[PDB]
Amino acid sequence: MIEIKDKQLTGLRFIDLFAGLGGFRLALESCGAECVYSNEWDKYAQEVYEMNFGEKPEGDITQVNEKTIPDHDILCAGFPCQAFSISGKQKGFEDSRGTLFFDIARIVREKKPKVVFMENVKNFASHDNGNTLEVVKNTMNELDYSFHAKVLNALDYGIPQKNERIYMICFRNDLNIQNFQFPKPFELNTFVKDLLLPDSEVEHLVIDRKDLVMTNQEIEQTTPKTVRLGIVGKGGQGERIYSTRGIAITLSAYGGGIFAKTGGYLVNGKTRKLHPRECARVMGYPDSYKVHPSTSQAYKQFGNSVVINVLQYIAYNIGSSLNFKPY
DNA sequence: TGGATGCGCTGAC
DNA sequence: GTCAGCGCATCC
Ligand SMILES: Nc1ncnc2c1ncn2[C@@H]1O[C@H](CSCC[C@H](N)C(=O)O)[C@@H](O)[C@H]1O
Repeated sequence: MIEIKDKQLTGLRFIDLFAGLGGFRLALESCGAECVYSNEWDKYAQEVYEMNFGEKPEGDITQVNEKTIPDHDILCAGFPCQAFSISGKQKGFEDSRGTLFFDIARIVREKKPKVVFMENVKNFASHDNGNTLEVVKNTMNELDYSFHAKVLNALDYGIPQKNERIYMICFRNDLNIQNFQFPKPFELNTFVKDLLLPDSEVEHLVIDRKDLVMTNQEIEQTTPKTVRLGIVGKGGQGERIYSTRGIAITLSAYGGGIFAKTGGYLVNGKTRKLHPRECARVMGYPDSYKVHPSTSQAYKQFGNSVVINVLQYIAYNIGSSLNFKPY
């Protein structure tokens, strides 16, 4: 994550829904905002969240009386994506995990914050012939909010990640916000190789599969894209090896394959998956952030997470717009 | 809502 | 045809 000198969100309160690791919290706090509520029902996510912020998030949002939620200015919510991801079955709202957005609407309808900042996977934008995004848009409009949605690729904002997500920023209409803009892309100067840990700390992640098939030659020049170098097994998810001279493939929460949830990389002649600390780094997390003691849970958590830097630029722009109040 | 890995199918070229 | 995906069902 980057340092923010002009703290555009100073004096603003926000809630961290579907908190997870608290990526939205790191991003908004870096801009000066104060978190006044967090909700996360996963046992392990609650532990790491508490480990880093000192508080246990409240559980299952579907059972929380929205009236009990503290007053806040900005509602943050990177809601469940298994039901909308290109990698899943796409049952969308038909999925028991795909109706959480309506819980968000319920809370918005009651607390009416100034801003609603949501995040979901790229496919959410086109799922069900665009009907899914349209439903969210109309719901927010009904609630008297403007709706700004755009897919941003993390590689355009200083993080070597193919992470592509749809970001939705909603402003309560009475605020008459007309200058909100998504961050403009800038040149990537950091690549996977730059965030890797020393070899001595990741020897245990090195795997030598005799069914490894190098398909492409290693590149010597860094490039802002994923560069596949080979595969193991049939080359399915978690069975693809990439160049550290390129960018990291999207992390996943329930991913499989021998290089589960991170993908495989060619590092000094060896092939290995990423270390939880490396996952944290490719997601924009500071080294000061404490990962969960279970590597399996840590991989899952970062796989579900957001790229901090991207949320930082968005948060900064949200604040920039809320502060432009000329006479 | 354990940890691990082989897998298969969709979306966007 | 190419390839990537906050995933899935199953095994212990
Ligand atoms: N009904 C529910 N109540 C509370 N949390 C829920 C929930 N259903 C799913 N979640 C949590 O929603 C999260 C969605 S992933 C969001 C991760 C978050 N942005 C962070 O930066 O990491 C998951 O951690 C999941 O455990």
